[PDB]
Amino acid sequence: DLADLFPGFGSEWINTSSGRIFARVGGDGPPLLLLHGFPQTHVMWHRVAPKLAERFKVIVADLPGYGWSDMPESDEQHTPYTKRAMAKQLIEAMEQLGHVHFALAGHDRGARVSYRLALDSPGRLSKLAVLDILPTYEYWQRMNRAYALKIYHWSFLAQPAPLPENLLGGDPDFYVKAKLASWTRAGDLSAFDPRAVEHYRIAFADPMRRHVMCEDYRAGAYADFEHDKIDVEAGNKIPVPMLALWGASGIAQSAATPLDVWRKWASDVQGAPIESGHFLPEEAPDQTAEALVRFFS
Amino acid sequence: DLADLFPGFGSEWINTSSGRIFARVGGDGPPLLLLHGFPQTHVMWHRVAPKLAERFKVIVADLPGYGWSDMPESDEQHTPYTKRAMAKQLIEAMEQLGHVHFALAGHDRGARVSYRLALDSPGRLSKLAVLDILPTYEYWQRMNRAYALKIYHWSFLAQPAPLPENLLGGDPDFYVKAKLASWTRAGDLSAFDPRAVEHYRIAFADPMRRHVMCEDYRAGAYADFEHDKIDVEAGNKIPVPMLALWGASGIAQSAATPLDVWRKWASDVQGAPIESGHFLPEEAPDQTAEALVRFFSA
Ligand SMILES: [Cl-]
Ligand SMILES: [Cl-]
Repeated sequence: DLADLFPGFGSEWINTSSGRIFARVGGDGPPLLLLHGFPQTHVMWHRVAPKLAERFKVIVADLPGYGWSDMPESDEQHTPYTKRAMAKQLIEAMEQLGHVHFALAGHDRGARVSYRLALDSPGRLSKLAVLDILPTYEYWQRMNRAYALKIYHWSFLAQPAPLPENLLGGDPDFYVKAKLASWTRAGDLSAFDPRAVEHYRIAFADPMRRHVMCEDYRAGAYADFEHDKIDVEAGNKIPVPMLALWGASGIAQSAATPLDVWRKWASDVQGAPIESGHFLPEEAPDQTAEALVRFFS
Repeated sequence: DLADLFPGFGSEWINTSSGRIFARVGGDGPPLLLLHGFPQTHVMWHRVAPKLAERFKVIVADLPGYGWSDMPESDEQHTPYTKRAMAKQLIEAMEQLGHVHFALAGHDRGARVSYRLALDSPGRLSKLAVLDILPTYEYWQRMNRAYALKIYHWSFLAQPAPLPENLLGGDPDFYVKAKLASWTRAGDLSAFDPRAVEHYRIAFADPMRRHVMCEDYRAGAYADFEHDKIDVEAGNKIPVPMLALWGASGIAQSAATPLDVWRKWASDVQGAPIESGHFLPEEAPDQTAEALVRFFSA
Protein backbone atom coordinates (compact mmCIF):
# COMPACT_ATOMS: atom_id res chain seq x y z
CA ASP A 1 0.00 0.00 0.00
CA LEU A 2 1.17 3.47 -0.97
CA ALA A 3 1.95 6.15 1.60
CA ASP A 4 0.46 9.64 1.48
CA LEU A 5 3.55 11.83 1.23
CA PHE A 6 1.65 15.15 0.96
CA PRO A 7 -0.22 15.44 4.26
CA GLY A 8 -2.80 18.17 3.91
CA PHE A 9 -2.70 18.29 0.13
CA GLY A 10 -5.87 17.49 -1.68
CA SER A 11 -6.08 15.03 -4.51
CA GLU A 12 -7.60 16.08 -7.82
CA TRP A 13 -8.34 14.26 -11.06
CA ILE A 14 -8.32 17.01 -13.69
CA ASN A 15 -10.24 16.27 -16.87
CA THR A 16 -8.67 17.14 -20.18
CA SER A 17 -9.57 16.27 -23.74
CA SER A 18 -6.73 13.67 -23.73
CA GLY A 19 -7.44 12.11 -20.33
CA ARG A 20 -7.30 12.81 -16.64
CA ILE A 21 -4.29 14.35 -14.97
CA PHE A 22 -3.71 13.32 -11.39
CA ALA A 23 -2.48 16.00 -9.02
CA ARG A 24 -1.94 16.72 -5.38
CA VAL A 25 -3.01 20.28 -4.60
CA GLY A 26 -2.11 22.24 -1.51
CA GLY A 27 -1.33 25.74 -0.38
CA ASP A 28 -2.77 29.09 -1.35
CA GLY A 29 -1.49 32.09 -3.24
CA PRO A 30 -0.21 32.23 -6.81
CA PRO A 31 -0.42 28.92 -8.68
CA LEU A 32 2.75 26.88 -9.13
CA LEU A 33 2.76 23.67 -11.15
CA LEU A 34 5.44 21.05 -10.40
CA LEU A 35 6.31 18.39 -12.97
CA HIS A 36 8.30 15.21 -12.31
CA GLY A 37 10.33 13.14 -14.76
CA PHE A 38 11.60 9.59 -15.35
CA PRO A 39 11.27 7.07 -13.74
CA GLN A 40 9.35 8.90 -11.04
CA THR A 41 5.92 10.28 -10.31
CA HIS A 42 4.63 13.42 -8.65
CA VAL A 43 5.69 12.10 -5.26
CA MET A 44 9.33 13.12 -5.98
CA TRP A 45 8.31 16.63 -4.88
CA HIS A 46 7.23 15.41 -1.44
CA ARG A 47 10.21 16.95 0.39
CA VAL A 48 9.98 20.27 -1.44
CA ALA A 49 6.26 20.82 -2.05
CA PRO A 50 5.41 21.61 1.62
CA LYS A 51 7.90 24.46 1.70
CA LEU A 52 6.56 25.86 -1.57
CA ALA A 53 2.99 25.55 -0.30
CA GLU A 54 3.85 28.15 2.34
CA ARG A 55 3.70 30.78 -0.40
CA PHE A 56 1.96 29.26 -3.45
CA LYS A 57 -0.95 27.15 -4.54
CA VAL A 58 1.14 24.11 -5.38
CA ILE A 59 -0.16 21.65 -7.99
CA VAL A 60 1.95 18.48 -8.09
CA ALA A 61 0.87 16.63 -11.23
CA ASP A 62 1.61 13.26 -12.75
CA LEU A 63 2.66 13.78 -16.34
CA PRO A 64 0.27 12.49 -19.02
CA GLY A 65 0.74 8.74 -19.09
CA TYR A 66 2.71 8.68 -15.82
CA GLY A 67 1.75 7.64 -12.31
CA TRP A 68 -2.03 7.85 -11.92
CA SER A 69 -2.70 10.13 -14.89
CA ASP A 70 -4.56 8.54 -17.77
CA MET A 71 -2.55 7.14 -20.66
CA PRO A 72 -3.71 8.58 -24.00
CA GLU A 73 -3.31 6.16 -26.84
CA SER A 74 -0.12 6.86 -28.74
CA ASP A 75 0.35 6.82 -32.51
CA GLU A 76 3.14 6.24 -35.02
CA GLN A 77 4.73 9.61 -34.18
CA HIS A 78 4.32 9.25 -30.39
CA THR A 79 2.25 12.43 -30.54
CA PRO A 80 0.57 12.44 -27.08
CA TYR A 81 3.96 11.93 -25.44
CA THR A 82 5.78 14.69 -27.31
CA LYS A 83 6.57 17.53 -24.97
CA ARG A 84 4.46 19.87 -27.13
CA ALA A 85 1.39 17.68 -26.68
CA MET A 86 2.09 17.15 -22.97
CA ALA A 87 2.35 20.91 -22.51
CA LYS A 88 -0.93 21.49 -24.32
CA GLN A 89 -2.64 18.91 -22.12
CA LEU A 90 -1.24 20.47 -18.97
CA ILE A 91 -2.30 23.93 -20.12
CA GLU A 92 -5.82 22.52 -20.56
CA ALA A 93 -5.58 20.93 -17.11
CA MET A 94 -4.60 24.22 -15.52
CA GLU A 95 -7.48 25.99 -17.29
CA GLN A 96 -9.85 23.52 -15.62
CA LEU A 97 -8.62 24.99 -12.31
CA GLY A 98 -8.89 28.53 -13.66
CA HIS A 99 -5.12 29.01 -13.88
CA VAL A 100 -4.18 30.60 -17.17
CA HIS A 101 -1.06 32.32 -15.87
CA PHE A 102 1.13 30.32 -13.55
CA ALA A 103 4.61 29.48 -12.33
CA LEU A 104 6.14 26.20 -13.42
CA ALA A 105 9.04 24.05 -12.22
CA GLY A 106 9.95 20.75 -13.83
CA HIS A 107 12.57 18.08 -13.38
CA ASP A 108 13.88 15.66 -16.04
CA ARG A 109 11.00 14.85 -18.49
CA GLY A 110 8.77 17.37 -16.75
CA ALA A 111 11.40 20.04 -17.27
CA ARG A 112 11.30 19.18 -20.97
CA VAL A 113 7.52 19.68 -20.97
CA SER A 114 8.19 22.95 -19.15
CA TYR A 115 10.64 24.62 -21.51
CA ARG A 116 8.62 23.47 -24.51
CA LEU A 117 5.57 25.03 -22.86
CA ALA A 118 7.55 28.26 -22.42
CA LEU A 119 8.54 28.25 -26.10
CA ASP A 120 5.05 27.44 -27.40
CA SER A 121 2.86 29.39 -24.98
CA PRO A 122 4.98 31.88 -23.06
CA GLY A 123 1.92 33.95 -22.08
CA ARG A 124 0.90 31.08 -19.79
CA LEU A 125 3.94 31.42 -17.51
CA SER A 126 4.96 33.96 -14.91
CA LYS A 127 8.33 32.28 -14.21
CA LEU A 128 9.96 28.96 -15.18
CA ALA A 129 12.42 26.72 -13.30
CA VAL A 130 14.09 23.67 -14.88
CA LEU A 131 15.97 21.12 -12.81
CA ASP A 132 18.99 19.19 -14.09
CA ILE A 133 18.35 19.34 -17.85
CA LEU A 134 19.57 20.91 -20.99
CA PRO A 135 17.21 21.18 -23.96
CA THR A 136 16.67 17.92 -25.80
CA TYR A 137 18.33 19.34 -28.93
CA GLU A 138 21.46 20.01 -26.89
CA TYR A 139 21.75 16.46 -25.58
CA TRP A 140 21.46 15.02 -29.08
CA GLN A 141 23.83 17.61 -30.59
CA ARG A 142 26.42 16.75 -27.92
CA MET A 143 26.02 13.03 -28.52
CA ASN A 144 29.49 11.51 -28.40
CA ARG A 145 31.07 8.42 -26.88
CA ALA A 146 31.14 9.79 -23.34
CA TYR A 147 27.58 11.09 -23.44
CA ALA A 148 26.27 8.00 -25.28
CA LEU A 149 27.56 5.83 -22.45
CA LYS A 150 26.24 8.21 -19.76
CA ILE A 151 22.71 8.65 -21.13
CA TYR A 152 22.53 5.33 -22.96
CA HIS A 153 18.84 5.08 -22.09
CA TRP A 154 18.06 7.95 -24.47
CA SER A 155 18.83 5.64 -27.37
CA PHE A 156 17.85 2.36 -25.69
CA LEU A 157 14.32 3.36 -24.72
CA ALA A 158 13.83 5.04 -28.10
CA GLN A 159 14.31 1.72 -29.91
CA PRO A 160 11.21 0.55 -31.78
CA ALA A 161 8.67 -1.37 -29.78
CA PRO A 162 8.64 -3.99 -28.40
CA LEU A 163 12.42 -4.13 -27.88
CA PRO A 164 12.80 -1.88 -24.79
CA GLU A 165 9.44 -3.06 -23.42
CA ASN A 166 10.50 -6.70 -23.59
CA LEU A 167 13.88 -6.04 -22.01
CA LEU A 168 12.48 -3.81 -19.27
CA GLY A 169 10.09 -6.68 -18.57
CA GLY A 170 13.18 -8.81 -17.88
CA ASP A 171 13.68 -7.23 -14.48
CA PRO A 172 11.61 -4.07 -13.97
CA ASP A 173 12.21 -3.79 -10.23
CA PHE A 174 15.93 -3.98 -10.77
CA TYR A 175 15.83 -1.45 -13.59
CA VAL A 176 13.90 1.28 -11.84
CA LYS A 177 16.03 0.90 -8.71
CA ALA A 178 19.18 0.88 -10.84
CA LYS A 179 18.23 4.16 -12.52
CA LEU A 180 17.31 5.79 -9.23
CA ALA A 181 20.53 4.61 -7.59
CA SER A 182 22.99 5.30 -10.36
CA TRP A 183 22.04 8.95 -10.95
CA THR A 184 22.41 9.95 -7.29
CA ARG A 185 25.62 11.26 -5.78
CA ALA A 186 25.61 8.37 -3.30
CA GLY A 187 25.13 5.72 -5.96
CA ASP A 188 22.60 3.83 -3.85
CA LEU A 189 19.01 4.36 -2.76
CA SER A 190 19.84 6.02 0.52
CA ALA A 191 18.83 9.52 -0.59
CA PHE A 192 15.24 8.44 -1.27
CA ASP A 193 12.42 7.99 1.15
CA PRO A 194 11.59 4.27 0.94
CA ARG A 195 7.89 5.05 0.63
CA ALA A 196 8.63 7.20 -2.43
CA VAL A 197 10.69 4.37 -3.93
CA GLU A 198 7.68 2.14 -3.49
CA HIS A 199 5.59 4.61 -5.51
CA TYR A 200 8.19 4.57 -8.31
CA ARG A 201 8.49 0.81 -8.19
CA ILE A 202 4.75 0.19 -8.36
CA ALA A 203 4.26 2.53 -11.33
CA PHE A 204 7.16 0.93 -13.12
CA ALA A 205 5.69 -2.54 -12.45
CA ASP A 206 2.83 -1.90 -14.88
CA PRO A 207 3.69 -2.88 -18.51
CA MET A 208 1.42 -0.18 -19.93
CA ARG A 209 3.19 2.47 -17.83
CA ARG A 210 6.59 1.24 -19.01
CA HIS A 211 5.35 1.41 -22.60
CA VAL A 212 4.39 5.07 -22.15
CA MET A 213 7.85 5.87 -20.80
CA CYS A 214 9.33 4.33 -23.93
CA GLU A 215 6.92 6.43 -26.02
CA ASP A 216 8.16 9.51 -24.16
CA TYR A 217 11.75 8.65 -25.05
CA ARG A 218 10.77 7.86 -28.62
CA ALA A 219 9.24 11.30 -28.81
CA GLY A 220 12.47 12.54 -27.24
CA ALA A 221 14.56 11.16 -30.08
CA TYR A 222 12.24 12.26 -32.89
CA ALA A 223 9.51 14.91 -32.71
CA ASP A 224 10.80 16.62 -29.55
CA PHE A 225 14.19 17.01 -31.23
CA GLU A 226 12.63 18.40 -34.41
CA HIS A 227 10.49 20.85 -32.45
CA ASP A 228 13.59 22.10 -30.61
CA LYS A 229 15.56 22.28 -33.85
CA ILE A 230 13.00 24.65 -35.40
CA ASP A 231 13.35 26.98 -32.42
CA VAL A 232 17.17 26.87 -32.48
CA GLU A 233 17.30 27.67 -36.18
CA ALA A 234 14.69 30.45 -35.90
CA GLY A 235 16.60 31.97 -33.00
CA ASN A 236 13.51 31.66 -30.80
CA LYS A 237 14.31 32.24 -27.16
CA ILE A 238 12.31 31.67 -24.01
CA PRO A 239 11.09 35.13 -22.91
CA VAL A 240 9.88 34.07 -19.43
CA PRO A 241 12.36 34.66 -16.59
CA MET A 242 13.83 31.29 -15.84
CA LEU A 243 15.96 29.52 -13.27
CA ALA A 244 18.22 26.65 -14.32
CA LEU A 245 19.34 24.43 -11.46
CA TRP A 246 21.60 21.46 -11.97
CA GLY A 247 23.27 18.84 -9.83
CA ALA A 248 27.02 19.15 -9.40
CA SER A 249 27.08 15.37 -10.00
CA GLY A 250 24.05 15.40 -12.30
CA ILE A 251 23.27 14.71 -15.92
CA ALA A 252 23.16 18.26 -17.33
CA GLN A 253 26.72 19.19 -16.27
CA SER A 254 28.31 16.19 -18.01
CA ALA A 255 27.10 17.44 -21.42
CA ALA A 256 28.17 21.09 -21.08
CA THR A 257 28.23 24.15 -18.79
CA PRO A 258 24.49 24.48 -18.18
CA LEU A 259 23.97 28.20 -17.71
CA ASP A 260 25.99 28.95 -20.84
CA VAL A 261 23.76 26.55 -22.78
CA TRP A 262 20.50 27.96 -21.40
CA ARG A 263 21.56 31.55 -22.19
CA LYS A 264 21.40 30.49 -25.84
CA TRP A 265 17.80 29.35 -25.25
CA ALA A 266 16.41 31.96 -22.91
CA SER A 267 16.61 35.73 -22.77
CA ASP A 268 16.51 36.02 -18.96
CA VAL A 269 18.06 33.08 -17.12
CA GLN A 270 19.72 32.62 -13.73
CA GLY A 271 21.39 29.44 -12.62
CA ALA A 272 23.16 27.71 -9.80
CA PRO A 273 24.62 24.26 -9.13
CA ILE A 274 23.25 22.23 -6.25
CA GLU A 275 25.38 19.71 -4.38
CA SER A 276 23.47 16.75 -5.70
CA GLY A 277 23.23 14.07 -8.31
CA HIS A 278 20.32 14.12 -10.71
CA PHE A 279 17.41 14.01 -8.21
CA LEU A 280 17.70 17.53 -6.82
CA PRO A 281 14.38 17.68 -4.89
CA GLU A 282 15.14 14.44 -3.07
CA GLU A 283 18.91 14.46 -2.75
CA ALA A 284 19.02 18.14 -1.79
CA PRO A 285 15.52 19.19 -0.76
CA ASP A 286 16.50 22.18 1.36
CA GLN A 287 18.88 23.74 -1.15
CA THR A 288 16.40 23.09 -3.96
CA ALA A 289 13.40 24.47 -2.05
CA GLU A 290 15.30 27.58 -1.00
CA ALA A 291 16.40 28.36 -4.55
CA LEU A 292 12.87 27.80 -5.89
CA VAL A 293 11.16 29.94 -3.26
CA ARG A 294 13.67 32.75 -3.76
CA PHE A 295 13.28 32.73 -7.53
CA PHE A 296 9.50 32.46 -7.59
CA SER A 297 8.95 35.09 -4.85
CA ASP B 1 21.49 -32.20 -30.14
CA LEU B 2 23.03 -29.40 -32.24
CA ALA B 3 23.54 -30.00 -35.95
CA ASP B 4 26.99 -30.58 -37.40
CA LEU B 5 27.10 -27.84 -40.01
CA PHE B 6 30.65 -28.67 -41.20
CA PRO B 7 30.50 -32.21 -42.63
CA GLY B 8 34.00 -33.56 -43.03
CA PHE B 9 35.58 -30.99 -40.70
CA GLY B 10 37.48 -32.14 -37.66
CA SER B 11 37.00 -30.67 -34.20
CA GLU B 12 39.90 -29.40 -32.10
CA TRP B 13 40.07 -28.16 -28.54
CA ILE B 14 43.20 -26.00 -28.53
CA ASN B 15 44.80 -25.24 -25.19
CA THR B 16 46.13 -21.77 -24.57
CA SER B 17 47.24 -20.03 -21.40
CA SER B 18 43.85 -18.29 -21.31
CA GLY B 19 41.67 -21.36 -21.88
CA ARG B 20 40.71 -23.70 -24.67
CA ILE B 21 39.71 -22.45 -28.10
CA PHE B 22 37.19 -24.62 -29.88
CA ALA B 23 37.55 -24.86 -33.62
CA ARG B 24 36.39 -26.82 -36.62
CA VAL B 25 39.29 -27.65 -38.92
CA GLY B 26 39.08 -28.76 -42.50
CA GLY B 27 40.65 -28.51 -45.89
CA ASP B 28 44.33 -28.40 -46.79
CA GLY B 29 46.66 -25.70 -48.00
CA PRO B 30 47.77 -22.44 -46.42
CA PRO B 31 46.22 -21.84 -42.99
CA LEU B 32 43.18 -19.57 -42.82
CA LEU B 33 41.61 -18.61 -39.51
CA LEU B 34 37.95 -17.49 -39.54
CA LEU B 35 36.50 -15.54 -36.61
CA HIS B 36 32.80 -14.89 -35.94
CA GLY B 37 31.21 -12.07 -33.96
CA PHE B 38 28.11 -11.25 -31.98
CA PRO B 39 25.65 -12.85 -31.20
CA GLN B 40 26.98 -15.79 -33.13
CA THR B 41 29.47 -18.65 -32.97
CA HIS B 42 31.88 -20.29 -35.41
CA VAL B 43 28.92 -21.86 -37.19
CA MET B 44 28.13 -18.59 -39.01
CA TRP B 45 30.84 -19.66 -41.47
CA HIS B 46 29.10 -22.91 -42.34
CA ARG B 47 28.03 -21.76 -45.82
CA VAL B 48 31.41 -20.34 -46.88
CA ALA B 49 33.92 -22.52 -45.04
CA PRO B 50 33.51 -25.54 -47.41
CA LYS B 51 34.30 -23.37 -50.44
CA LEU B 52 37.35 -21.99 -48.63
CA ALA B 53 38.39 -25.51 -47.57
CA GLU B 54 38.92 -26.40 -51.23
CA ARG B 55 41.97 -24.15 -51.20
CA PHE B 56 43.00 -23.50 -47.58
CA LYS B 57 43.43 -25.25 -44.28
CA VAL B 58 40.39 -23.61 -42.71
CA ILE B 59 40.28 -23.15 -38.94
CA VAL B 60 36.85 -21.94 -37.78
CA ALA B 61 37.25 -20.92 -34.17
CA ASP B 62 34.91 -19.75 -31.46
CA LEU B 63 36.26 -16.50 -30.03
CA PRO B 64 37.56 -16.65 -26.45
CA GLY B 65 34.47 -16.76 -24.26
CA TYR B 66 32.07 -17.57 -27.09
CA GLY B 67 30.47 -20.75 -28.31
CA TRP B 68 32.36 -23.73 -26.91
CA SER B 69 35.61 -21.93 -26.15
CA ASP B 70 36.48 -21.53 -22.51
CA MET B 71 35.46 -18.34 -20.76
CA PRO B 72 38.42 -16.65 -19.04
CA GLU B 73 37.31 -14.82 -15.93
CA SER B 74 37.05 -11.13 -16.66
CA ASP B 75 38.34 -8.25 -14.53
CA GLU B 76 37.70 -4.57 -13.86
CA GLN B 77 39.24 -3.60 -17.22
CA HIS B 78 37.55 -6.45 -19.14
CA THR B 79 41.07 -7.52 -20.06
CA PRO B 80 40.55 -11.03 -21.56
CA TYR B 81 37.73 -9.75 -23.76
CA THR B 82 39.72 -6.86 -25.17
CA LYS B 83 40.57 -7.45 -28.76
CA ARG B 84 44.27 -7.10 -27.86
CA ALA B 85 43.98 -10.01 -25.43
CA MET B 86 41.76 -12.10 -27.70
CA ALA B 87 44.30 -11.62 -30.47
CA LYS B 88 47.16 -12.85 -28.29
CA GLN B 89 45.17 -15.86 -27.20
CA LEU B 90 44.38 -16.79 -30.79
CA ILE B 91 48.02 -16.35 -31.82
CA GLU B 92 48.87 -18.84 -29.09
CA ALA B 93 46.13 -21.19 -30.33
CA MET B 94 47.48 -21.03 -33.88
CA GLU B 95 51.02 -21.66 -32.59
CA GLN B 96 49.76 -24.88 -30.97
CA LEU B 97 48.84 -26.04 -34.47
CA GLY B 98 52.18 -24.94 -35.90
CA HIS B 99 50.70 -21.88 -37.63
CA VAL B 100 52.95 -18.87 -36.92
CA HIS B 101 52.02 -17.07 -40.14
CA PHE B 102 48.47 -17.37 -41.40
CA ALA B 103 45.65 -15.66 -43.20
CA LEU B 104 42.75 -14.29 -41.23
CA ALA B 105 39.19 -13.23 -41.87
CA GLY B 106 36.87 -11.94 -39.21
CA HIS B 107 33.32 -10.71 -39.01
CA ASP B 108 31.90 -8.27 -36.42
CA ARG B 109 33.70 -8.83 -33.07
CA GLY B 110 36.05 -11.30 -34.75
CA ALA B 111 36.94 -8.64 -37.30
CA ARG B 112 37.86 -6.37 -34.41
CA VAL B 113 40.14 -9.06 -33.01
CA SER B 114 41.55 -9.34 -36.52
CA TYR B 115 42.57 -5.74 -37.22
CA ARG B 116 43.89 -5.45 -33.68
CA LEU B 117 45.98 -8.57 -34.23
CA ALA B 118 47.32 -6.99 -37.41
CA LEU B 119 48.21 -3.77 -35.60
CA ASP B 120 49.84 -5.56 -32.63
CA SER B 121 51.52 -8.51 -34.37
CA PRO B 122 51.57 -7.89 -38.13
CA GLY B 123 54.26 -10.52 -38.69
CA ARG B 124 51.73 -13.28 -37.88
CA LEU B 125 49.49 -12.45 -40.85
CA SER B 126 49.92 -13.05 -44.55
CA LYS B 127 46.65 -11.29 -45.40
CA LEU B 128 43.64 -10.01 -43.52
CA ALA B 129 39.95 -9.67 -44.37
CA VAL B 130 37.43 -7.72 -42.24
CA LEU B 131 33.68 -8.10 -42.77
CA ASP B 132 31.19 -5.26 -42.15
CA ILE B 133 33.15 -3.23 -39.62
CA LEU B 134 35.02 -0.02 -39.18
CA PRO B 135 37.59 0.25 -36.38
CA THR B 136 36.07 0.62 -32.95
CA TYR B 137 37.57 4.10 -32.69
CA GLU B 138 35.70 5.21 -35.81
CA TYR B 139 32.32 4.01 -34.52
CA TRP B 140 32.75 5.96 -31.31
CA GLN B 141 34.12 9.08 -33.03
CA ARG B 142 31.07 9.07 -35.34
CA MET B 143 28.57 8.60 -32.49
CA ASN B 144 25.93 11.22 -33.22
CA ARG B 145 22.15 11.10 -32.70
CA ALA B 146 21.47 9.01 -35.81
CA TYR B 147 24.20 6.52 -35.12
CA ALA B 148 23.54 6.35 -31.36
CA LEU B 149 20.03 5.18 -32.25
CA LYS B 150 21.29 2.77 -34.89
CA ILE B 151 23.88 0.97 -32.77
CA TYR B 152 22.35 1.65 -29.37
CA HIS B 153 23.59 -1.75 -28.24
CA TRP B 154 27.16 -0.47 -28.27
CA SER B 155 26.19 1.74 -25.34
CA PHE B 156 23.57 -0.50 -23.76
CA LEU B 157 25.68 -3.65 -23.52
CA ALA B 158 28.59 -1.58 -22.23
CA GLN B 159 26.61 -0.46 -19.16
CA PRO B 160 28.14 -1.70 -15.90
CA ALA B 161 27.25 -5.21 -14.84
CA PRO B 162 24.73 -6.52 -14.02
CA LEU B 163 22.40 -4.10 -15.80
CA PRO B 164 22.40 -5.57 -19.36
CA GLU B 165 22.76 -9.09 -17.95
CA ASN B 166 19.69 -8.68 -15.77
CA LEU B 167 17.62 -7.31 -18.61
CA LEU B 168 18.82 -9.95 -21.07
CA GLY B 169 17.99 -12.76 -18.64
CA GLY B 170 14.23 -12.25 -18.72
CA ASP B 171 13.85 -13.61 -22.24
CA PRO B 172 17.21 -14.39 -23.86
CA ASP B 173 15.63 -16.00 -26.93
CA PHE B 174 13.88 -12.75 -27.80
CA TYR B 175 17.03 -10.68 -27.82
CA VAL B 176 19.33 -12.96 -29.77
CA LYS B 177 16.63 -13.43 -32.39
CA ALA B 178 15.91 -9.66 -32.44
CA LYS B 179 19.55 -8.84 -33.09
CA LEU B 180 19.94 -11.52 -35.76
CA ALA B 181 16.79 -10.32 -37.52
CA SER B 182 17.29 -6.56 -37.23
CA TRP B 183 20.70 -6.46 -38.89
CA THR B 184 19.78 -8.53 -41.98
CA ARG B 185 18.68 -6.98 -45.25
CA ALA B 186 15.22 -8.61 -44.95
CA GLY B 187 14.70 -7.74 -41.28
CA ASP B 188 13.76 -11.30 -40.32
CA LEU B 189 15.48 -14.66 -39.80
CA SER B 190 14.99 -15.97 -43.33
CA ALA B 191 18.67 -15.63 -44.25
CA PHE B 192 19.79 -18.05 -41.56
CA ASP B 193 19.85 -21.80 -41.58
CA PRO B 194 17.45 -22.62 -38.69
CA ARG B 195 20.03 -25.15 -37.47
CA ALA B 196 22.55 -22.32 -37.15
CA VAL B 197 19.96 -20.21 -35.34
CA GLU B 198 19.69 -23.01 -32.79
CA HIS B 199 23.45 -22.85 -32.23
CA TYR B 200 23.24 -19.10 -31.63
CA ARG B 201 20.18 -19.38 -29.43
CA ILE B 202 21.65 -22.14 -27.29
CA ALA B 203 24.90 -20.22 -26.81
CA PHE B 204 22.91 -17.14 -25.84
CA ALA B 205 20.79 -19.09 -23.34
CA ASP B 206 23.80 -19.49 -21.03
CA PRO B 207 24.00 -16.53 -18.58
CA MET B 208 27.79 -16.88 -18.40
CA ARG B 209 27.99 -16.61 -22.19
CA ARG B 210 25.78 -13.52 -22.09
CA HIS B 211 28.04 -11.96 -19.48
CA VAL B 212 31.07 -12.55 -21.74
CA MET B 213 29.28 -10.77 -24.58
CA CYS B 214 28.68 -7.79 -22.32
CA GLU B 215 32.34 -7.83 -21.24
CA ASP B 216 33.28 -7.84 -24.92
CA TYR B 217 31.12 -4.72 -25.43
CA ARG B 218 32.52 -3.12 -22.28
CA ALA B 219 36.03 -3.68 -23.62
CA GLY B 220 34.72 -2.20 -26.85
CA ALA B 221 33.67 1.01 -25.13
CA TYR B 222 36.83 1.36 -23.00
CA ALA B 223 40.15 -0.44 -23.53
CA ASP B 224 39.54 -1.33 -27.19
CA PHE B 225 38.76 2.31 -27.94
CA GLU B 226 41.83 3.44 -26.03
CA HIS B 227 44.08 1.00 -27.89
CA ASP B 228 42.70 2.19 -31.23
CA LYS B 229 43.04 5.84 -30.19
CA ILE B 230 46.77 5.36 -29.52
CA ASP B 231 47.31 3.87 -32.97
CA VAL B 232 45.28 6.41 -34.90
CA GLU B 233 46.81 9.38 -33.10
CA ALA B 234 50.27 7.86 -33.71
CA GLY B 235 49.46 7.25 -37.38
CA ASN B 236 50.09 3.51 -36.95
CA LYS B 237 48.69 1.73 -40.00
CA ILE B 238 48.09 -1.95 -40.65
CA PRO B 239 50.88 -3.02 -43.04
CA VAL B 240 49.29 -6.38 -43.92
CA PRO B 241 47.42 -6.40 -47.26
CA MET B 242 43.79 -6.30 -46.34
CA LEU B 243 40.31 -6.66 -47.74
CA ALA B 244 37.37 -4.75 -46.32
CA LEU B 245 33.99 -6.19 -47.25
CA TRP B 246 30.78 -4.62 -46.10
CA GLY B 247 27.07 -5.01 -46.60
CA ALA B 248 25.25 -2.37 -48.59
CA SER B 249 22.59 -2.58 -45.87
CA GLY B 250 24.98 -3.40 -43.04
CA ILE B 251 26.31 -1.54 -40.05
CA ALA B 252 29.66 -0.20 -41.26
CA GLN B 253 28.18 1.78 -44.15
CA SER B 254 25.72 3.62 -41.90
CA ALA B 255 28.62 5.48 -40.27
CA ALA B 256 30.74 6.47 -43.27
CA THR B 257 32.17 5.33 -46.58
CA PRO B 258 34.03 2.19 -45.39
CA LEU B 259 36.96 2.21 -47.82
CA ASP B 260 37.83 5.84 -47.08
CA VAL B 261 37.92 5.05 -43.35
CA TRP B 262 39.98 1.90 -43.84
CA ARG B 263 42.50 3.69 -46.07
CA LYS B 264 43.27 5.85 -43.03
CA TRP B 265 44.09 2.70 -41.01
CA ALA B 266 45.69 0.44 -43.58
CA SER B 267 48.46 1.03 -46.06
CA ASP B 268 47.26 -1.67 -48.53
CA VAL B 269 43.50 -2.08 -48.47
CA GLN B 270 40.95 -3.07 -51.06
CA GLY B 271 37.23 -2.98 -50.50
CA ALA B 272 33.95 -4.05 -51.97
CA PRO B 273 30.32 -3.81 -50.90
CA ILE B 274 28.11 -6.86 -51.14
CA GLU B 275 24.34 -6.61 -51.37
CA SER B 276 23.59 -7.87 -47.89
CA GLY B 277 22.87 -6.71 -44.40
CA HIS B 278 25.41 -7.24 -41.65
CA PHE B 279 25.63 -11.02 -41.83
CA LEU B 280 27.61 -11.34 -45.05
CA PRO B 281 28.60 -15.05 -44.86
CA GLU B 282 25.01 -16.11 -44.26
CA GLU B 283 23.06 -13.52 -46.24
CA ALA B 284 25.43 -13.55 -49.22
CA PRO B 285 27.46 -16.77 -48.84
CA ASP B 286 28.48 -17.30 -52.45
CA GLN B 287 29.41 -13.65 -52.99
CA THR B 288 31.35 -13.55 -49.71
CA ALA B 289 33.10 -16.85 -50.38
CA GLU B 290 34.17 -15.72 -53.83
CA ALA B 291 35.56 -12.41 -52.60
CA LEU B 292 37.55 -14.20 -49.90
CA VAL B 293 38.83 -16.98 -52.15
CA ARG B 294 39.98 -14.44 -54.73
CA PHE B 295 41.64 -12.21 -52.14
CA PHE B 296 43.43 -14.94 -50.20
CA SER B 297 44.50 -16.80 -53.36
CA ALA B 298 46.27 -13.74 -54.85
CL1 LIG C 1 15.50 14.14 -19.03
CL1 LIG D 1 31.05 -5.30 -34.43
